[PDB]
Amino acid sequence: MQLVLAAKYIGAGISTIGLLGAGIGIAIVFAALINGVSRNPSIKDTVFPMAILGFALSEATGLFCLMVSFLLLF
Amino acid sequence: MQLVLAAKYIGAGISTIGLLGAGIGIAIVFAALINGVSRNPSIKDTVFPMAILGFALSEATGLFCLMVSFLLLF
Amino acid sequence: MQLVLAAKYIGAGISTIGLLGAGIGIAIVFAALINGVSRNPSIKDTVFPMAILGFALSEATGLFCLMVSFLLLFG
Amino acid sequence: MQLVLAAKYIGAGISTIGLLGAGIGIAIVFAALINGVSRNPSIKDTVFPMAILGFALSEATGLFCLMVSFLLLF
Amino acid sequence: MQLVLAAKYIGAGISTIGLLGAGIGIAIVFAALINGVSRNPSIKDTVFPMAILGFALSEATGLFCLMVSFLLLF
Amino acid sequence: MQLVLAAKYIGAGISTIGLLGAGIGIAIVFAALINGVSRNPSIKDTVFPMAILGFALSEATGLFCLMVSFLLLF
Amino acid sequence: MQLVLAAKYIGAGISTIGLLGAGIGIAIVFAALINGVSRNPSIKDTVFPMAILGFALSEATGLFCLMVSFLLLF
Amino acid sequence: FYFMNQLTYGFLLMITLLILFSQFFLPMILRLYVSRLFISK
Amino acid sequence: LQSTLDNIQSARPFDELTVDDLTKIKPEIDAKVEEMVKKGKWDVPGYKDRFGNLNVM
Amino acid sequence: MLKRFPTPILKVYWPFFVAGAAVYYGMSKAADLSSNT
Amino acid sequence: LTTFSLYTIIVLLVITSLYTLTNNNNKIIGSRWLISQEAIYDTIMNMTKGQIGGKNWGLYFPMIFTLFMFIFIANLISMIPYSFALSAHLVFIISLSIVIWLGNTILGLYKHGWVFFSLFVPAGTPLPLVPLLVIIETLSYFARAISLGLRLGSNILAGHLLMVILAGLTFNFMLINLFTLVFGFVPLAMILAIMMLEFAIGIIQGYVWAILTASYLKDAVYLH
Amino acid sequence: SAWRKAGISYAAYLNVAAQAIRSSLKTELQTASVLNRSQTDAFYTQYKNGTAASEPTPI
Amino acid sequence: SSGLKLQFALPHETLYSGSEVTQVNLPAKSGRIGVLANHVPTVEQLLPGVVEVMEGSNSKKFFISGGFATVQPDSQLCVTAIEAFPLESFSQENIKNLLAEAKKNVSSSDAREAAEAAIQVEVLENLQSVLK
Repeated sequence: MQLVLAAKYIGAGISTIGLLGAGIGIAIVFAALINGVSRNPSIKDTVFPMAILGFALSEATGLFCLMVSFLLLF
Repeated sequence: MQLVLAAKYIGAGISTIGLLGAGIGIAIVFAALINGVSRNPSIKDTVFPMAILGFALSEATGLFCLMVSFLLLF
Repeated sequence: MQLVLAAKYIGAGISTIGLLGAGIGIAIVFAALINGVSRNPSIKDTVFPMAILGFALSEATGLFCLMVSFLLLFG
Repeated sequence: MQLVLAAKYIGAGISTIGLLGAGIGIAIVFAALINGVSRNPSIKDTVFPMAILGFALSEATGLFCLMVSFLLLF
Repeated sequence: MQLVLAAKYIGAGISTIGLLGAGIGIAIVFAALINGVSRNPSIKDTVFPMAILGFALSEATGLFCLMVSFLLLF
Repeated sequence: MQLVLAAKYIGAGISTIGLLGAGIGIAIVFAALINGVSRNPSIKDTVFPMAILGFALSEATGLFCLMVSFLLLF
Repeated sequence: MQLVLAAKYIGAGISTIGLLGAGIGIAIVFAALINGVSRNPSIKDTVFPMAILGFALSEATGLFCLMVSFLLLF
Repeated sequence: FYFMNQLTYGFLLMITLLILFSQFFLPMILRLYVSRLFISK
Repeated sequence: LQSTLDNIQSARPFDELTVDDLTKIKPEIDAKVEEMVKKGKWDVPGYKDRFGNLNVM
Repeated sequence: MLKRFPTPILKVYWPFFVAGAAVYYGMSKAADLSSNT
Repeated sequence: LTTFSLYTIIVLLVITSLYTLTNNNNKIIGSRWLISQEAIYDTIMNMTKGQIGGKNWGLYFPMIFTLFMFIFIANLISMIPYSFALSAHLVFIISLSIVIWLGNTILGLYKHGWVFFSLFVPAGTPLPLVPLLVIIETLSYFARAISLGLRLGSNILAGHLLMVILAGLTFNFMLINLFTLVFGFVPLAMILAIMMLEFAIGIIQGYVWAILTASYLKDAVYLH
Repeated sequence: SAWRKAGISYAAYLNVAAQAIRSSLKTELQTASVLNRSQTDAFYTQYKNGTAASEPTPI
Repeated sequence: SSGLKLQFALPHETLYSGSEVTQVNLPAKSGRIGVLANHVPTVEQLLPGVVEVMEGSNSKKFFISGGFATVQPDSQLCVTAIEAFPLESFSQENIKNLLAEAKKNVSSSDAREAAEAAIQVEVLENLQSVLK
């Protein structure tokens, strides 16, 4: 109950490493959203929904990483 | 046997690193979709379906990573 | 129990990496907002809350990673 | 035998990261696809098959990585 | 407790990878600031404070990892 | 003996991560190809051979990485 | 102090990696500076102090990482 | 395990919820839509 | 038509008309609703022309 | 107030219902097999 | 009746009260809650039109609507301090994803039969690349089979676990410490932030589920 | 430079860019054509029923 | 087609119309494009800069006053310019310098005129650079 718990925590860390991609992903989605509404103010009502869609999908990927970490924590 | 389960957990943790690529991939897909809707709003109806297809492919890569981790665990 | 606490510290230290993504994300949002407001000044009132929300979500992911590190440390 | 299977699991976990770049690759090909299509609707019929082939085998590279991980496991 | 302090130092060493995000963050923030002021000098008076605030938030995200590593040093 | 095989498997795992570059590279090649053929439809016939050659060379680098991983394993 | 000093050396080596992000910060700041000054020579006089401050602030993070590595060595 | 308490029960639940929704609640929205259309036309 | 205007003057439930009352008055709308329900064509042609969507999408 | 309107529940939604029945049958079959208890 | 049974019966009671009990006498005014339900109906119907429309969107709108309301009521009872995430197994979402994928595949094999195998070859990809394409698309569909469950279920469980761990680790918030100033109240600020994040994430991922199942239905009915 | 927001439009930008050379022209190149181009006698006289015809301001 | 044809026109007297020409510099907002021959159709806003036109005779410099660098798949380079720089007879230091320094004081007079005076001084400085 010593090495197994140790590698459990280590693997939890190696799984939480993945939220970087989700963060940069929601970032680039919001970034292109900003650029799109910048080029055309009038397309905001159309580009908002799929942008928050992409944010949700990337956040769900980050929470997949978090779930992989959590089964290695509880 | 304890080291075997420890390395199982370590490999499961490492298997989740590849998911950040899937997240940033779906994100840049939706970012380019935002930019395309900005340039051509009228092409949104034609462009959204294979945008969903690209999201599906990148999330599929992330899910291969997730399933590899899952089978490494159980 | 020495190895358990040792790996707790290691796991927290490597779990702190998520602030890399948090910073890269908040700054990507800020950079896009800067470009948008410079290209057109009028849209600032409608694009500021967007960037604020994006920064909030990115720093929220960073806080999730930090809290994972904290629970690896003290739990 | 413990160490052999343990490092087999570790190598399988490290090997499946290949889906990170497979997803990033299909996403980048798709992003340029969206940009070009929105900038030129008439090029759809002659760009679609090439892009499909491109991201398909780009994901097949990640499939090769998955096969390497599988042979490391089995 | 020898291995405890050893892995504490290891975690402090790896906890500094979060500064990478702060670095590339100030990178992209100032890059976009320079591009924007190159677009038109008028927007400088309104775009500079948010660039400063964004650098402050990025350096705060880096200081989070710095403080955690310091906790793993003292 | 068993440690040699263990490090052999771990080296194969850390060699499989070489394919990420091949994936991202073939992505950028086909991305620029799609953008270019979308710009002017008359250039596709001229640009296809060079694009497929560069793709084949990137896949050759990826195959070199895979062959190193295999000669590690086998 | 065998393991403790060993882990100190490993942690310093791992901490040394913040300089990559610091260099990317300075580099893209100077790249945006070059692009802006080439786009409009007049804006160069205003942007140059901005670039000075930006690269100084970016190098501050690299200096922090260097100090963290240094305290792990002596 | 303790699976024969929420999965099949959950299936019966979403079946009956789908039936109730589609047969009751959507028709009210449809009725108000068509009534507004009729007295507007 | 004087009877019609006299009724419309003080018997016009603009904000308090019962949908059940509307259905009972005219069975034609009921017939249309069941016919289009059993047909499967849930569209009601000409419904976004005058009624907004406030769509967050 | 409340009335029953007969929308198609089986003519069009049969595949989902049959998939649910198959999933339930598979779960029942694997309860004594895929439990390891 | 277990915890899941009482949770589901309470959910059904409240969801039916939100419609049949909101109408005091079912007027034509369409009150604020009535207009909220109307807006939700209109939004789901235009998901259907936009993403599966063209011949038979209306036929498939009702399952989109019902799944949206079920997920909405599930996500609404997620942030209450006692609120248990539907017995906290979340395998129900996986079962929903699997059954929906199976139904979509059955519909494809019914309306297309062997032509469903031609969906793996959209436009080009000649014979030398056909097996690779069909393998890739089959694996993508297999991943889709698990995408929906390991998504909403994962996010709900992760939010609940974050809730529990946060509440556990700040048990000394003003118990015995002397440094319980606003610096020690910052954990309350992050808990509030994750409240807002969980709410927004639940709503936007219900929208994600709706749009994903709409896209899957379109791919099933329409071959491209 | 800023000939759209701070300035007016592309027309005045190009006109003044040409006029910079036109005024800074050598005497040998200074002929009747460039002199005619330099001279500007058009007065902005907006319509009455269209723009109230305030005054004939310079173009 | 063989080579490239350039259509250079000026309001006073048109210069070129369908004449065989090699690489021609076309300073745009970003930079000049040395179109050798054929070339993909393009549309670029020209900025005051040196338009250097090679033929078989010599390399003559033509400081342009603006226009558009528009091309067609039939390889038609119609540069709609206004004023050119015939050889170097147009060069004169003093008038350009005095006009620049005299428009500096009115560089902040009235909104549009203030903004355009800066651009006028910028093109005068470009003239200074072309003066050689």
